[PDB]
Amino acid sequence: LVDPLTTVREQCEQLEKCVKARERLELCDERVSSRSQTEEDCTEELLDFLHARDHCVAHKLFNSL
Amino acid sequence: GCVPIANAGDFGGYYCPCHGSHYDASGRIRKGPAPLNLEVPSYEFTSDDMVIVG
Amino acid sequence: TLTARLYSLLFRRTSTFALTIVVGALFFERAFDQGADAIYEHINEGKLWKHIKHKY
Amino acid sequence: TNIRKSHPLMKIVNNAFIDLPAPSNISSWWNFGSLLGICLILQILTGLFLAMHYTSDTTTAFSSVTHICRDVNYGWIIRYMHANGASMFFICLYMHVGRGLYYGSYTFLETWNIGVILLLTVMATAFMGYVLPWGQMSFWGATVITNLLSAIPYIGTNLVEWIWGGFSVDKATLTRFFAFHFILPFIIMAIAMVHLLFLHETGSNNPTGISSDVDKIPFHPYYTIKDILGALLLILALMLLVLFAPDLLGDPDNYTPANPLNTPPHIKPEWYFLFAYAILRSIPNKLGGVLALAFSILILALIPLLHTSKQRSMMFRPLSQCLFWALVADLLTLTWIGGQPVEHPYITIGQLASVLYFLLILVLMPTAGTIENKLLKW
Amino acid sequence: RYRQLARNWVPTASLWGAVGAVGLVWATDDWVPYINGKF
Amino acid sequence: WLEGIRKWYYNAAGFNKLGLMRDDTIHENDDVKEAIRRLPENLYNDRVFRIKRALDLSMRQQILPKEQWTKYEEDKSYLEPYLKEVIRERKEREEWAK
Amino acid sequence: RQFGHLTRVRHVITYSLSPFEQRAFPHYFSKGIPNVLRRTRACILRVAPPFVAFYLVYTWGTQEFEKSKRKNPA
Amino acid sequence: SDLELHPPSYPWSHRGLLSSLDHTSIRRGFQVYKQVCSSCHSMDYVAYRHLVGVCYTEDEAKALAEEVEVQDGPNEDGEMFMRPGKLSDYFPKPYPNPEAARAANNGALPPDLSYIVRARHGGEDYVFSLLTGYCEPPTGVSLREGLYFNPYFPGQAIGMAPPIYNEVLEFDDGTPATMSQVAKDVCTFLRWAAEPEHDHRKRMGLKMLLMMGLLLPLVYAMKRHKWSVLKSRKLAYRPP
Ligand SMILES: CCCCCCCCCCCCCCCCCC(=O)OC[C@H](COP(=O)([O-])OCC(O)COP(=O)([O-])OC[C@@H](COC(=O)CCCCCCCCCCCCCCCCC)OC(=O)CCCCCCCCCCCCCCCCC)OC(=O)CCCCCCCCCCCCCCCCC
Ligand SMILES: CCCCC/C=C/C/C=C/CCCCCCCC(=O)O[C@H](COC(=O)CCCCCCCCCCCCCCC)COP(=O)(O)OCC[N+](C)(C)C
Ligand SMILES: CCCCCCCC/C=C/CCCCCCCC(=O)O[C@H](COC(=O)CCCCCCCCCCC)COP(=O)(O)OCCN
Ligand SMILES: CCCCCCCC/C=C/CCCCCCCC(=O)O[C@H](COC(=O)CCCCCCCCCCC)COP(=O)(O)OCCN
Ligand SMILES: CCCCCCCC/C=C/CCCCCCCC(=O)O[C@H](COC(=O)CCCCCCCCCCC)COP(=O)(O)OCCN
Ligand SMILES: CCCCCCCC/C=C\CCCCCCCC(=O)O[C@H](COC(=O)CCCCCCCCCCC)COP(=O)(O)OCCN
Ligand code: HEC
Ligand code: HEM
Ligand code: HEM
Ligand SMILES: CCCCCCCCCCCCO[C@@H]1O[C@H](CO)[C@@H](O[C@H]2O[C@H](CO)[C@@H](O)[C@H](O)[C@H]2O)[C@H](O)[C@H]1O
Ligand SMILES: CC1=NC2=C(COCC2)C(=O)[C@@H]1c1ccc(Oc2ccc(OC(F)(F)F)cc2)cc1
Repeated sequence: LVDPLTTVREQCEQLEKCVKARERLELCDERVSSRSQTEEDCTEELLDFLHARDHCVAHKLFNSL
Repeated sequence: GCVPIANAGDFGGYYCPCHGSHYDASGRIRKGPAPLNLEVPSYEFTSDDMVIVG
Repeated sequence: TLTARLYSLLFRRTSTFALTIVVGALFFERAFDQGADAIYEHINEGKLWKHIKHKY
Repeated sequence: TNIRKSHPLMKIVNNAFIDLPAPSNISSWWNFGSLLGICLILQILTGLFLAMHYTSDTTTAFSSVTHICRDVNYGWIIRYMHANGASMFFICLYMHVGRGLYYGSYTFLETWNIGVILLLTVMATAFMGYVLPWGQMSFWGATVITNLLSAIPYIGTNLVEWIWGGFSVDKATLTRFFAFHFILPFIIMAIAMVHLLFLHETGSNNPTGISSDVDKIPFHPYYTIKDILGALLLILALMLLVLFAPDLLGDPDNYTPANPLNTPPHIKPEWYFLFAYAILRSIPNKLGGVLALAFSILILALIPLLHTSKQRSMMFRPLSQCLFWALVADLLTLTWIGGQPVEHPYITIGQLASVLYFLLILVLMPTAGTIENKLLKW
Repeated sequence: RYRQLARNWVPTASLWGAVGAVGLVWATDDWVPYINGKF
Repeated sequence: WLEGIRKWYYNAAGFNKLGLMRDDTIHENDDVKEAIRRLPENLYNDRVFRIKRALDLSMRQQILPKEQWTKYEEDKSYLEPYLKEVIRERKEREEWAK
Repeated sequence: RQFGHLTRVRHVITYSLSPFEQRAFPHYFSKGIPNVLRRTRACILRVAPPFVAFYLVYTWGTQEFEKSKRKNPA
Repeated sequence: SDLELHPPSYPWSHRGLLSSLDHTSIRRGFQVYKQVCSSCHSMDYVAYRHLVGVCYTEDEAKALAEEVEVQDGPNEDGEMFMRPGKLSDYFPKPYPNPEAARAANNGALPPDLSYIVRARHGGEDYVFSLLTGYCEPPTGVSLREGLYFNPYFPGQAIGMAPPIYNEVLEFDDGTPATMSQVAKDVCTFLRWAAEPEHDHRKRMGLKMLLMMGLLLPLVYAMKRHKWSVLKSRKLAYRPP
């Protein structure tokens, strides 16, 4: 059994706007990952990523429920 | 407003689990959101081994 | 005109104008309730208990 | 001869509301007085019904209200009405005060100061009513605000503890606030009687600001129909909220029972006090903030003396009109600020808005009156 | 001239100020002997 | 010049659009009441009318045709002489009572 | 004071018509739309400016709160 | 922490101005509370009776009531006993007090769910995106243990373990029990629980809009009629 949410999440990640926040997350993973002494997290970049995905999800998801 | 847990925290006094605040043994806020230090009431030490808070 | 017929029949005497209004409110209450109800329950087809209750 | 003119009781009602010479030309802005009366009756009725079902014990109170909303017949609509009702009352109040300022109605001094008192009295009422459900906002709101009277030197601490009837807002405070909240509307009715009594000595102002004795008209039927129309529009509005958006003007924390151990993330009073909250919050010092909060309201009482214009109404006063709308927008801003957490940039927006407010009333609009006078060769 | 040649409410408002002082002090309840001087 | 601004202001004010003159718009305190009370029949009835007119227009949310607007140049201070003297008189009684 | 001794008026003729002789809405749009435009042009430069400034101070300050809650590279 | 992710806006079947709750969805959502949430979370303001006419027949509701053990007031001896529930009983508290609830949840108290839709900004949108929003921390984030990462919560560290996933329960109607489907249904029930009146209110809204459509032009017409005497009048100044 496939949750239609995980389907639609994947479809939404296709979108241009999403890919741009995905890049932002990628750059931040490198950056925090590679240092051993500073205090950053990538919450910010993740959150605006989810924001773009989830506004997309909302439009479509409900159809198939 | 939560209840700090005693004998805990970066400052070995009080650590809030909630938004992560660190009070010293003096109760003074050291590391966390908590605007001001812990609330020091009005006490008197009735007997050598008795205290009254109020 | 229709309105003329109404004026002379119903509205001239004030006792009659009142009798009109109570009787008409009666039929209006029933009519308006029934119609608005049907409007709501068609706007909300399927979603009301009274639409699904046959199942239980 | 004629009963309406003779009979001791009917005479009054006739003189007050039927044969009263009204100006020909009062606008929709004169609707608000009647509407305020309606607001007041509305609250009393809905209030009375609620009070047949509510309890003012800390333990039972939150649930008694929700019981109204779940298990009392039509209790829900009544409750939401009394709550949106309170908003509609403050809208009517602020519109009404607006007209006072713009059209120079405040020249009617006795009428006006009674009115200031009406405002204060309705404020007290709504403050204490909001506590009655015993939600998170109710409780923490009532605590912060009453505590300001602690900043009164010498007596502050004692005074706040006597209001409370203990060491915090607790059982005794709620039971007394219920009592006060019940009797206050009654006193508002009498003050309002008096409010009218003084108005009836002068008759009404009008938008031109120019005396209208040469063109008065009997109140009934011109203004009977027109008030009714206005009341419909008030009802349209009230019920739009109650039936489509009952929670639009409230805070959700007020669905979470009052808890003396867990303080809400942002504490605010109801929207109709936000401008004054924001003025208070602008001042660093606590007694400073208190006196500013009090002055933001009591200043109403001074505006009569600050009038400079040779013309009564702002109709023909362009510079004054601009300043008036500035004040209005500023109060919208003060409200926005008061709903916001104390952070940049809002701290500084608020400070500015607070300055602007007092600046307008005490210095700018007096000046403008005078500049206008010179522009007219008087 | 004639107001200032009033100022005859100055000695009367002196006595009214003592009524206000002593009145607030009575309603509210040390250095007056007997009364409260002996709690 | 000063007069350039004053003329702009007059049109902005807009009482002229109702066929009022400046003196019609003065707020009536006791001094003004009395000045009106000393107005001769011509000048009094004229004022009565201008105001009836304006009030009736205010009701309708209407103005006059521009042709009919009170002209800046033609607006005489009908009231000032009556009023200047009412005030001179008052100031005198004040003086006296000190 | 009641109708009868409000004030003293001379030489003014008032002509009017029963409501039952007349339309409730004479030329409601054809006269009314133009009149409403006229009314609005008259006031908007007094009324609208403040609300523009509100919208701006609110736009700006809301987004200044946005920005300050983010991190910046340092 | 002190950041954002405010919920997006899902097109609920009851978002629309005149749109009622989907009662079938409420029925399923009750099930989701009953089988999943009710282990930790109270809902003190609902009784078995309240389900009647909403999502359950009267005896269906009675069945559901009989399934639970509730304490009853002192008998002859002056002792407390247990019994099967009736319609008249409120949905039972999972623990006898809040402190007990805390001990059982690593010191966190699960909020009662009666009003939860109503007492959180975003309501259904918030709660839906909460249940379906659980993700693995971003790079650099380490939460105290037994507190989970959820971008929709204040601070992003929530003391609730993800309660919802595919086939977490069985549906009376047999609707595909996918994670998103169960989060929808429970939300629908949570809206109804917070605001039983939702449908009645919306019906009245319609009737109020209709009556006002009639009454506003009507009274407005009455106004214009009376005032026509005055609106029409022409003035004439005629000195000798
Ligand atoms: C850049 C992008 C971003 C944008 C932001 C930047 C902003 C830029 C634009 C600038 C905006 C600010 C400036 C204001 C507007 C410009 C000036 C202007 O208004 O010119 C009017 C101007 C005023 O005429 P005037 O002769 O100079 O003086 C008026 C007289 O004093 C008396 O007139 P009267 O005696 O002939 O009586 C009629 C009068 C009556 O006036 C009054 O009594 C005032 C108030 C009552 C309204 C009218 C009665 C209807 C009842 C309304 C409520 C019922 C329920 C409906 C739902 C409410 C809506 C939320 O009606 C009006 O004048 C209508 C104006 C009402 C404006 C209300 C302001 C909206 C509040 C928003 C607050 C902000 C927060 C938002 C949050 C949302 C809510 C939770 O003249 C006309 O337009 C003609 C007037 C006749 C009306 C024409 C047709 C309109 C129909 C009226 C009924 C509906 C009104 C709408 C009410 C609510 C809407 C939300
Ligand atoms: C029966 C038990 C009720 C107990 C409480 C007492 C209530 C009083 C009346 C109740 C029953 C309804 C009958 C109404 C009587 C008829 C009204 C009337 O007789 O007088 C009208 C006043 O109403 C108008 O304006 C009306 C327009 C404005 C809207 C106000 C209408 C009031 C609605 C009545 C409320 C009913 C209460 C129900 C409670 C369960 C007069 O209008 P017109 O000047 O154009 O007519 C001119 C006269 N011609 C036409 C005969 C020549
Ligand atoms: C004119 C000079 C201006 C100078 C002012 C400078 C400040 C110094 C004055 C001190 C006296 C203060 C007494 C009046 C109360 C003012 C504060 C106030 O508005 O209080 C009301 C209750 O009304 C009440 O408490 C009042 C209810 C009835 C009492 C009648 C008061 C009579 C005064 C009227 C004058 C014409 C409550 O409102 P809040 O809940 O605090 O508002 C919430 C805002 N966050
Ligand atoms: C402690 C109390 C503090 C002080 C009180 C402040 C009061 C709060 C304000 C509420 C609004 C008050 C209304 C004032 C009177 C209205 C004057 C008016 O209508 O002016 C219009 C323009 O109208 C228009 O443009 C009408 C548009 C109406 C605008 C809506 C107001 C926004 C609400 C803000 C809420 C915080 C011009 O009318 P007139 O000069 O009479 O000329 C008519 C045509 N010849
Ligand atoms: C002394 C008598 C007082 C009576 C006041 C007269 C009101 C005059 C104005 C009326 C506005 C017209 C719009 C009203 C819509 C009414 C439509 C309707 O039937 O709605 C009611 C609820 O509405 C409602 O409940 C809406 C009613 C809105 C009235 C509120 C204003 C008065 C405040 C009352 C506070 C004490 C119930 O509908 P249902 O539950 O379907 O019942 C079916 C029919 N019985
Ligand atoms: C420290 C922080 C500061 C931020 C404050 C934010 C809140 C308030 C902000 C701005 C309000 C500004 C209002 C200015 C507009 C006035 C000019 C104008 O547009 O209209 C003038 C009115 O004349 C006149 O009225 C003559 C011009 C005189 C206007 C005085 C301006 C003072 C406004 C207040 C500023 C706080 C001309 O229009 P009308 O005469 O109606 O005729 C139109 C056809 N010409
Ligand atoms: C015990 C394992 C739980 C089960 C089963 C469910 N929930 Fe829960 N929940 C639990 C705790 C300890 C908390 C407090 C969280 C904290 O950070 O302190 C919660 C909280 C919620 C909330 C509140 C979200 C908020 O903004 O505060 C909601 C809306 C919530 N829980 C819903 C919920 C639903 C719908 C469940 C069944 C589908 C459910 N919970 C099960 C513990 C437990
Ligand atoms: C000016 C008049 C009044 C105003 C402004 C007013 C205002 C308020 C307000 C704001 C509340 C909180 C509403 C809420 O959010 O729940 C409230 C509650 C209440 N009021 Fe009033 N009220 C008034 C008159 C009355 C009267 C006369 C009574 C009773 C005689 C009354 C009884 C109640 C009761 C019982 C509650 C608690 C129930 C509830 O919260 O809705 N009110 N009032
Ligand atoms: C419960 C609150 C109030 C009620 C019930 C009330 C009632 C009324 C009524 C019926 C009128 C006449 C109708 C009108 O002109 O609008 C009126 C006029 C007036 N009120 Fe109020 N009022 C209240 C509050 C206030 C307040 C707070 C003020 C001022 C701060 C005020 C000042 C005035 C003034 C100046 C007038 C005369 C307006 C004019 O004729 O131009 N009132 N009031
Ligand atoms: C503009 C200069 C260039 C460098 C700074 C660039 C950032 C943008 C300008 C604002 C700088 C922030 O610095 C400052 O912080 C304080 C503290 O919250 C806030 O300012 C406030 O401080 C305290 C708040 O308790 C008040 O007493 C004070 O009256 C008020 O100005 C403002 O937010 C801002 O004036
Ligand atoms: C008198 C009066 N003069 C003027 C105007 C308009 O300007 C001219 C003067 C009015 O609009 C009015 C007015 C005021 C109230 C009202 O309806 C009531 C009555 C009583 C009531 O309960 C209360 F408790 F207050 F008594 C509630 C509403 C109708 C008309």
